[PDB]
Amino acid sequence: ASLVGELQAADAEYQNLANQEEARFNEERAQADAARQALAQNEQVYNELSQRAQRLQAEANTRFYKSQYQELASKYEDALKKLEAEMEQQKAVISDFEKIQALRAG
Repeated sequence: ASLVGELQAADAEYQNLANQEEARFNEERAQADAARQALAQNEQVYNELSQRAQRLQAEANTRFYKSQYQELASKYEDALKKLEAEMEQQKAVISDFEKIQALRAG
């Protein structure tokens, strides 16, 4: 027979939970925005490196240093794959956030 206490307890919790949930949302958004920018950088770098890599592998055959060309071309090919994977994670952080933002509303 102390119903008045339990309610003020539930309110305390409710005030906090509401603040923590909102803080988390903002953090998750902060991260998605960062990813949006980071992705734009990799978007451009991937371009030249991808451009460079096709060039190397194109000249390579008639270069005096064919081997060194084919070797460096291969080194870019691997770095390109690694970057391509990193970009996929970024796109995922962004999208995943948008989906959550979307459904957390309508």
